[PDB]
Amino acid sequence: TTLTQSPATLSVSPGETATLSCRASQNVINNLAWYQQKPGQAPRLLIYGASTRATGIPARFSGSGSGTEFTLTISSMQSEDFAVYYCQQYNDWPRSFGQGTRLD
Amino acid sequence: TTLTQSPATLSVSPGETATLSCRASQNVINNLAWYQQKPGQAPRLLIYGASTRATGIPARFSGSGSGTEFTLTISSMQSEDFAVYYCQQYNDWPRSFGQGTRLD
Amino acid sequence: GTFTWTLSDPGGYCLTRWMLIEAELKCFGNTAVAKCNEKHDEEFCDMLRLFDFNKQAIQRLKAEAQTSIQLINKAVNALINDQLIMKNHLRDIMGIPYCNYSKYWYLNHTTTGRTSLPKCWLVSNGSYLNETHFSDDIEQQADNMITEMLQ
Amino acid sequence: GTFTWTLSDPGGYCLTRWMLIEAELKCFGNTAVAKCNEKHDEEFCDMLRLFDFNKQAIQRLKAEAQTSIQLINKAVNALINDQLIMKNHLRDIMGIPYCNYSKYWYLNHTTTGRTSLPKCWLVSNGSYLNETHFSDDIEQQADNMITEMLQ
Amino acid sequence: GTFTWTLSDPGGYCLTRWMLIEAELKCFGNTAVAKCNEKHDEEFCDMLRLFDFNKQAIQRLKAEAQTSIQLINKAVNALINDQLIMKNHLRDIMGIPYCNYSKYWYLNHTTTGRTSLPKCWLVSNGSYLNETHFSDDIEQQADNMITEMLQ
Amino acid sequence: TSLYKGVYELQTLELNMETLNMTMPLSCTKNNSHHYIMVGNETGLELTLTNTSIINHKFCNLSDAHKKNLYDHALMSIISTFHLSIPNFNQYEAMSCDFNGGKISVQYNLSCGTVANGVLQTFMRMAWGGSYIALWDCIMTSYQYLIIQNTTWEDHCQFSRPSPIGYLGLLSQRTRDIYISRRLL
Amino acid sequence: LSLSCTVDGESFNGFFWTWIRQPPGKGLEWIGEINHLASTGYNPSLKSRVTISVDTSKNQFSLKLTSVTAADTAVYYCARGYSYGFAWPNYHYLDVW
Amino acid sequence: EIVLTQSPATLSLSPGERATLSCRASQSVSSYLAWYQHKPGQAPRLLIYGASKRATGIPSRFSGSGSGTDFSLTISSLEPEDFAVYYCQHRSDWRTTFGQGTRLEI
Amino acid sequence: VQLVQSGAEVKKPGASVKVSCKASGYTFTKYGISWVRQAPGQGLEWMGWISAFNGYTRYGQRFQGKVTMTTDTSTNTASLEVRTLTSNDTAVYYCARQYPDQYSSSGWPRLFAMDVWGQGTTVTV
Ligand SMILES: *[C@@H]1O[C@H](CO)[C@@H](O[C@@H]2O[C@H](CO)[C@@H](O[C@@H]3O[C@H](CO[C@H]4O[C@H](CO)[C@@H](O)[C@H](O)[C@@H]4O)[C@@H](O)[C@H](O[C@H]4O[C@H](CO)[C@@H](O)[C@H](O)[C@@H]4O[C@H]4O[C@H](CO)[C@@H](O)[C@H](O)[C@@H]4O)[C@@H]3O)[C@H](O)[C@H]2NC(C)=O)[C@H](O)[C@H]1NC(C)=O
Ligand SMILES: *[C@@H]1O[C@H](CO)[C@@H](O[C@@H]2O[C@H](CO)[C@@H](O[C@@H]3O[C@H](CO[C@H]4O[C@H](CO)[C@@H](O)[C@H](O)[C@@H]4O)[C@@H](O)[C@H](O[C@H]4O[C@H](CO)[C@@H](O)[C@H](O)[C@@H]4O[C@H]4O[C@H](CO)[C@@H](O)[C@H](O)[C@@H]4O)[C@@H]3O)[C@H](O)[C@H]2NC(C)=O)[C@H](O)[C@H]1NC(C)=O
Ligand SMILES: *[C@@H]1O[C@H](CO)[C@@H](O[C@@H]2O[C@H](CO)[C@@H](O[C@@H]3O[C@H](CO[C@H]4O[C@H](CO)[C@@H](O)[C@H](O)[C@@H]4O)[C@@H](O)[C@H](O[C@H]4O[C@H](CO)[C@@H](O)[C@H](O)[C@@H]4O[C@H]4O[C@H](CO)[C@@H](O)[C@H](O)[C@@H]4O)[C@@H]3O)[C@H](O)[C@H]2NC(C)=O)[C@H](O)[C@H]1NC(C)=O
Ligand SMILES: *[C@@H]1O[C@H](CO)[C@@H](O[C@@H]2O[C@H](CO)[C@@H](O[C@@H]3O[C@H](CO[C@H]4O[C@H](CO)[C@@H](O)[C@H](O)[C@@H]4O)[C@@H](O)[C@H](O[C@H]4O[C@H](CO)[C@@H](O)[C@H](O)[C@@H]4O[C@H]4O[C@H](CO)[C@@H](O)[C@H](O)[C@@H]4O)[C@@H]3O)[C@H](O)[C@H]2NC(C)=O)[C@H](O)[C@H]1NC(C)=O
Ligand SMILES: *[C@@H]1O[C@H](CO[C@@H]2O[C@@H](C)[C@@H](O)[C@@H](O)[C@@H]2O)[C@@H](O[C@@H]2O[C@H](CO)[C@@H](O[C@@H]3O[C@H](CO[C@H]4O[C@H](CO)[C@@H](O)[C@H](O)[C@@H]4O)[C@@H](O)[C@H](O[C@H]4O[C@H](CO)[C@@H](O)[C@H](O)[C@@H]4O)[C@@H]3O)[C@H](O)[C@H]2NC(C)=O)[C@H](O)[C@H]1NC(C)=O
Ligand SMILES: *[C@@H]1O[C@H](CO[C@@H]2O[C@@H](C)[C@@H](O)[C@@H](O)[C@@H]2O)[C@@H](O[C@@H]2O[C@H](CO)[C@@H](O[C@@H]3O[C@H](CO)[C@@H](O)[C@H](O)[C@@H]3O)[C@H](O)[C@H]2NC(C)=O)[C@H](O)[C@H]1NC(C)=O
Ligand SMILES: *[C@@H]1O[C@H](CO[C@@H]2O[C@@H](C)[C@@H](O)[C@@H](O)[C@@H]2O)[C@@H](O[C@@H]2O[C@H](CO)[C@@H](O[C@@H]3O[C@H](CO)[C@@H](O)[C@H](O)[C@@H]3O)[C@H](O)[C@H]2NC(C)=O)[C@H](O)[C@H]1NC(C)=O
Ligand SMILES: *[C@@H]1O[C@H](CO[C@@H]2O[C@@H](C)[C@@H](O)[C@@H](O)[C@@H]2O)[C@@H](O[C@@H]2O[C@H](CO)[C@@H](O[C@@H]3O[C@H](CO)[C@@H](O)[C@H](O)[C@@H]3O)[C@H](O)[C@H]2NC(C)=O)[C@H](O)[C@H]1NC(C)=O
Ligand SMILES: *[C@@H]1O[C@H](CO)[C@@H](O[C@@H]2O[C@H](CO)[C@@H](O[C@@H]3O[C@H](CO)[C@@H](O)[C@H](O)[C@@H]3O)[C@H](O)[C@H]2NC(C)=O)[C@H](O)[C@H]1NC(C)=O
Ligand SMILES: *[C@@H]1O[C@H](CO)[C@@H](O[C@@H]2O[C@H](CO)[C@@H](O[C@@H]3O[C@H](CO)[C@@H](O)[C@H](O)[C@@H]3O)[C@H](O)[C@H]2NC(C)=O)[C@H](O)[C@H]1NC(C)=O
Ligand SMILES: *[C@@H]1O[C@H](CO)[C@@H](O[C@@H]2O[C@H](CO)[C@@H](O)[C@H](O)[C@H]2NC(C)=O)[C@H](O)[C@H]1NC(C)=O
Ligand SMILES: *[C@@H]1O[C@H](CO)[C@@H](O[C@@H]2O[C@H](CO)[C@@H](O)[C@H](O)[C@H]2NC(C)=O)[C@H](O)[C@H]1NC(C)=O
Repeated sequence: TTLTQSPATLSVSPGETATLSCRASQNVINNLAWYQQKPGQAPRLLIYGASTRATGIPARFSGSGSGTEFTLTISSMQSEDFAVYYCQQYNDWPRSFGQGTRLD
Repeated sequence: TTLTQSPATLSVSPGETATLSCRASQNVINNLAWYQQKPGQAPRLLIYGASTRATGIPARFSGSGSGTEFTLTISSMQSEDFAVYYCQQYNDWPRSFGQGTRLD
Repeated sequence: GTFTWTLSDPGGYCLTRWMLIEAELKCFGNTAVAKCNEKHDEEFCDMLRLFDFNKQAIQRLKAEAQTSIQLINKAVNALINDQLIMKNHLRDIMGIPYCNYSKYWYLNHTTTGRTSLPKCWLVSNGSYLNETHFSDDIEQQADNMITEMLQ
Repeated sequence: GTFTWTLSDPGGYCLTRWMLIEAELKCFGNTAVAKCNEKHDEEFCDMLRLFDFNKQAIQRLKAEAQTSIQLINKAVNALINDQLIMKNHLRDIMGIPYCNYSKYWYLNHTTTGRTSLPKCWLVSNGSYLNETHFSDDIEQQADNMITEMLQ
Repeated sequence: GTFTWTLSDPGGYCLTRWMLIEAELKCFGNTAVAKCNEKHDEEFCDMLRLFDFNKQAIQRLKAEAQTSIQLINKAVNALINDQLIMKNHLRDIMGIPYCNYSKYWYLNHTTTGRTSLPKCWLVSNGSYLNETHFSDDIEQQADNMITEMLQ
Repeated sequence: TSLYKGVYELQTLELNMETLNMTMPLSCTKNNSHHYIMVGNETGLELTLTNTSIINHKFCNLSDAHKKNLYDHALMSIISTFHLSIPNFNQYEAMSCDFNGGKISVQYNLSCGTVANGVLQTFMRMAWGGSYIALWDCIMTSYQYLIIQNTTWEDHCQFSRPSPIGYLGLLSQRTRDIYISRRLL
Repeated sequence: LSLSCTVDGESFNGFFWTWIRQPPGKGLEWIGEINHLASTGYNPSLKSRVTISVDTSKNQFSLKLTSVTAADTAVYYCARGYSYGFAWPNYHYLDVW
Repeated sequence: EIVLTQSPATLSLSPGERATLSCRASQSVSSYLAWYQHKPGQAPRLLIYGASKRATGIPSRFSGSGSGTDFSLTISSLEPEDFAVYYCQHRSDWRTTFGQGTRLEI
Repeated sequence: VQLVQSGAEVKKPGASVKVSCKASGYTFTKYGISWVRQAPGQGLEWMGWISAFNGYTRYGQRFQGKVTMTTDTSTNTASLEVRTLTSNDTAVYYCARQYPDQYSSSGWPRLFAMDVWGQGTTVTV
């Protein structure tokens, strides 16, 4: 399965929320993962499952959706939140990553 | 049920194997007994069940078969193995013995 | 035969806000859900199996034309016990309070938070029996889980 | 499916003089009746359920034209286990002693008065088996019940 | 309707070399066998009852034209639980590993020789699952074996 | 040879369903097209999915076949169990039969929510284990005809081992999804 | 017009026994086809006045054509052919003549 | 229903040359066409079945190709015994259809 | 808990690259290792997953034969070997820890994602 991200870029000023979308080719029941990658850094797991936060992740990030359609919402987007966000499905093999969208 | 022993006489020298056959009128599932009687002595239980030896019985005597047809084999016939061998079914009442066989 | 469906997911089962009316999410622990796999005469267990099967069928299988009568007819006996609803039908016939599988009651431990396996509310005159007329039953329930608290 | 009928009433079951031939009333304690609600292969439990259903239907329902085959057709599966009589029929076919649900045997404690769950008597050659041909079963039942009462 | 067939024989059951492919005689103890008479959701117990019924039918009865479909049609529900294979069919439909009735796995004690009740080997994509993908189930079985050994 | 908890060893066994003959039919799959259900070490039924049909007439001589008791009773029972288990069967014209001389030959026309869907459901419930290759459910396949004929026993199936699960499964759901054709049955 | 054709050997079950007509100055055409059962296919042009019969006991198949017309004189061939329908590449070949 | 038409009709080709014979159906076929050779005053013999395979004893100079609508038979070299009529057939289901045929002459 | 990928190195095209990631702070045999390749300026790309329990490997569609994975439980190490290099093979390789997917008869599948990642190892040809 191949999944794509709709915005592909986001020039958003700090202070307000940010919304990211992820569309899957086939059905992926709550088996999604959202990662963030800082410039020149290894990616880290932000959201595992559809709407479950990883340990040590601030409550600003929140996942939602199911089936084919998934969304990620950041309430108070700050300076440290400027990274590249990746959408991955792990419902079946091989594991597929999204094209990624840049939040600048 | 009536069971017969076809050979009824095995004139075999010591050293080689001997085979005795028992045939029953009706179905007797693994419920047959082979007895050995020395000249003038009381019979003793050699084999109970289809292929199970009694306690203290040397492994020379081996039982096999089921249903209607059963066989008793002696591998290394020794000097004390010369006796009269009897076949008795106990699957149903009344208990019936065979005509016997004289193994010399 | 008997039912073979096993409840999904520590070890308890949680009913979402959609499975209840005028209520929020409600979780039941492992010690109560585990009784659903051996008891042949628990009404709540059968209904909870029905809800779990519906959720899984929605999640995994595709939806089209909504003609899923074949699916439910195929696996009706793997989820519930028909003799339970038959017993309820006979009890209704004999003029005795019965159960139409709508309302359930359970016991809460105020401090610990552990609960018992819900039992369904009986009905008479097309109205629910009131707590006094089965109060003894409730007492028994408490005693039972008190014994379960002993070990 | 599985039977869901619960025996009537401390906690034991008493068979009246009408349910027995050439015998008076006989009562069985709760420790033996409780087995009838969990086991699936006991002749006496199914027969007790049948007798209780007959008594309750007589008491709580009217009678007319003797056309009660409808009720027993509806409620046959909620009282008895069909595969049990199927097993009895199979054992009859294979030339093995079986049970036609007529005679039962149980163990009595002379002083305490506690009894085991009755096991139905075996028939071979269309005649009742003598006690000597199932004595080991009696000893096993006695051992199991002494183990139960020990704890 | 629950099954009623009881396995023949201290207290365990032995699979002969004919019932197994590429294997010799195998034997399971009383503890493992006793679980087959209480639980309604074991595939190995159902197949073991089928094999026992086949052996007893061959020994006790005669043979003629090998058209014995009537015998199995009469006694299909006294040996197995149809809802078990129904549940396996549902799991197969939903794209989930199911219980192909061919292969089984079990845990052997290195020195004592005690053996757990075999569980069927899951298959997916027409290929057997590999133990790196159900190691948690094996650990759970080992934990249950240790707990049983404690008592 | 990993050791679990330092004291337990993992061992496996495989069951020989082929010794279950003479009491139960055994079903197994040869390849994508051919499937078999065998009775005894003598007889069996071969089920094939084909684009080529063998019966052109829209007849089914069931009453006449019953009148002349020439067919094998076991195979007729198996085909009756298969036919009765078809869910929501209403196109009687889509099934053709031939029973002349004692043989049995059934042809199902598969040319959703149609007769082909239910026929495929019943088929892969019968030949459960190797029929998944030709896959709510809404089953659709490229094949046009399903042919059931009788055959002698042979070492046919090499894709899946014989197993009585499919027949024992369709035995339970026999008269469960049949439509009513008459007021009085 | 009555014609018969018996098989030399091999097996009679599982094949299609067709009849082919070659008029003088015209091409080959297929007029009928039967299998080891009673199933039969006919050419619509002359379907009205054509019958094909099969006898499995002696492994023979025969063709009968009524209302013979002087324009129907031709060369008649009885052919055995096989049809494959288990995989996608599907082939029907008139095996022997 | 379906009709097979052969584009070549009468081909006067010299010996030892390549002979292409293409025939096409009205719509997509279900069974791939079968090619036969018919000698003058003799029973026809099978040449190609499945549009790509060869019958037993067929010389390697005969090849087949095609998919969907067009099907072509190719002859590597011409011989005096290779001058005959060529047909392509389709069966579908219980309805065998031939072609008008094409002839080869020196 | 972290993973170390032994720095980075570069080599001429046509050679072989051997990238090692060492796990610590947890039981190695309970978790498998997944490998992710990120080309310079491009997004992440999955390569394969090897279970440390017994060595079972799931490979990518286009990486079979070209790329191999090995494990060593004695020293808690996972190794990735690439035999053929090309101008487009320059990238950054990440070693990630992933729990194997779990299945059971009485239960439902439990699938897992990549929990922790090591620092990337860059390879340029
Ligand atoms: C098992 O057995 C029990 C025992 O009886 C049984 O409980 C009974 O369930 C029924 C079904 O819900 C209950 O009937 C409901 O009663 C409420 C309350 O009615 C009071 O208030 C109204 C004024 O609103 C008075 O007229 C009335 O006399 C009562 O005083 C009703 O409000 C319900 O009707 C609404 O819901 C229906 C659901 O579809 C609608 O169809 C209906 O039109 C009403 O909706 C309207 O109002 C809504 C809110 O304003 C609005 O959103 C809608 O758009 C619409 O305008 C309903 O009649 C009955 O009270 C229960 N009995 C007891 C003693 O509690 C179980 O149902 C039974 N279970 C099963 C599975 O069999
Ligand atoms: C499960 O399997 C067991 C074992 O096979 C089976 O047990 C058998 O049950 C039957 C039940 O009918 C028993 O048959 C009874 O036997 C008694 C004893 O007979 C003696 O006395 C008579 C003289 O009366 C002698 O001729 C005989 O030789 C014996 O010495 C009979 O008396 C019974 O008949 C009477 O009762 C019937 C009830 O309907 C009457 O129809 C019949 O006419 C007889 O009536 C007489 O007595 C009445 C008072 O009871 C009186 O009013 C009448 O006027 C008349 O005088 C009956 O035949 C049989 O012995 C049992 N076998 C053994 C070995 O014990 C179970 O029945 C079976 N369970 C099932 C199938 O559910
Ligand atoms: C549960 O799910 C599993 C897997 O999903 C499934 O198990 C599979 O069953 C099939 C059917 O039994 C197995 O297929 C067999 O494979 C063996 C070995 O495969 C290779 O064998 C040789 C190398 O040894 C290669 O040349 C060959 O191409 C294969 O790659 C085959 O040997 C088997 O064929 C023999 O047995 C068949 C059945 O008896 C015969 O029909 C066939 O002609 C072969 O017999 C010939 O050889 C014999 C000796 O080998 C000889 O004795 C005979 O006389 C004859 O000459 C067969 O194809 C498959 O491996 C299993 N596993 C997998 C992963 O697919 C179960 O079936 C399923 N459970 C149920 C109930 O369905
Ligand atoms: C799943 O598995 C099944 C069975 O394993 C399989 O079906 C089989 O398909 C093959 C096609 O690949 C069939 O093979 C053909 O069978 C016909 C029928 O004749 C006999 O068929 C059976 C099997 O022998 C006999 O029991 C029966 O009584 C018939 O006698 C043959 O006529 C075919 O032979 C011709 O073609 C071959 C090449 O394809 C040549 O090698 C052969 O010599 C024949 O060609 C020549 O024949 C004449 C000489 O005799 C000559 O004059 C001609 O000019 C011509 O050139 C061929 O063997 C096989 O029968 C099918 N089996 C069954 C049971 O139906 C499925 O295909 C498979 N499914 C999948 C998806 O793979
Ligand atoms: C689940 O997956 C397990 C691992 O996954 C496999 O990994 C590799 C090995 C590939 O096979 C890959 O395709 C698999 O996904 C799997 O366990 C492994 O299974 C293989 C196959 O049987 C075993 O390989 C055999 O090894 C022995 C020698 O074992 C020693 O060496 C190996 C390294 O090769 C060590 O890992 C072991 O611990 C031992 O120290 C070989 O003798 C054998 O045959 C070879 O030799 C013969 C004769 O010379 C040649 O003809 C052959 O071609 C071979 O060269 C195998 O190669 C492997 O040992 C085993 N590992 C473990 C840890 O168990 C497991 O079987 C899978 N379960 C399934 C599929 O149900
Ligand atoms: C069981 O039998 C009847 C049935 O009860 C009635 O029907 C049910 C379906 C429900 O709707 C009940 O809520 C409903 O009451 C019982 O008789 C009923 O008693 C009540 C007493 O409160 C009657 O209500 C009164 O009606 C009068 C006249 O309309 C008013 O003036 C009063 O203010 C009050 O509302 C009710 O009418 C009556 N039912 C009928 C059909 O007349 C009965 O009591 C109950 N048995 C027991 C033991 O409780
Ligand atoms: C699910 O299964 C399919 C097919 O599985 C096949 O059939 C089963 C009954 C088992 O016997 C499997 O072992 C068998 O593969 C998988 O698709 C197939 O995957 C294999 C590799 O796993 C492919 O084989 C490759 O073939 C190419 C040449 O084309 C070689 O270069 C490779 O080295 C390799 O051998 C095979 O082509 C592919 N397709 C088919 C029709 O078999 C599928 O990957 C698997 N998983 C999923 C998620 O679908
Ligand atoms: C059985 O036969 C069908 C065709 O049967 C025909 O179509 C039906 C809809 C009915 O109208 C029948 O009466 C009629 O005779 C086969 O369908 C065929 O499938 C193949 C493979 O999918 C198609 O091949 C095409 O190949 C090209 C090139 O690769 C692709 O682009 C196409 O997408 C397609 O795959 C072929 O067109 C199709 N024929 C049709 C639709 O008429 C079916 O496969 C066959 N089954 C078997 C097992 O042989
Ligand atoms: C149908 O199933 C029966 C079993 O119910 C199979 O019969 C069995 O066949 C095997 C192999 O021929 C027999 O094994 C033999 O055992 C004797 C000892 O009794 C041994 O000396 C031989 O060397 C051989 O190993 C087995 O006895 C026999 N069982 C019975 C009860 O007859 C039969 O093979 C199956 N048929 C098919 C077609 O699969
Ligand atoms: C299997 O089922 C298919 C689908 O029903 C059958 O094909 C259908 O066959 C009938 C004839 O029996 C065709 O009807 C004819 O249609 C033509 C053109 O409209 C008309 O001129 C004729 O008078 C006749 O009514 C029908 O069109 C055809 N449908 C399709 C989709 O092909 C097929 O015959 C069945 N197979 C067997 C062996 O019976
Ligand atoms: C049993 O009672 C406890 C409270 O004693 C319930 O737990 C509360 O649940 C609500 C809703 O989720 C929360 O807002 C409260 O914070 C919880 N209280 C505590 C102390 O945790 C529990 O839900 C009850 N059991 C059931 C089955 O309803
Ligand atoms: C299908 O069954 C029929 C009916 O039994 C078989 O036809 C008979 O087969 C026997 C056994 O060879 C012969 O003795 C009879 O003469 C046959 N009767 C007729 C009318 O043909 C038929 O052979 C079976 N099909 C297959 C493929 O074996």
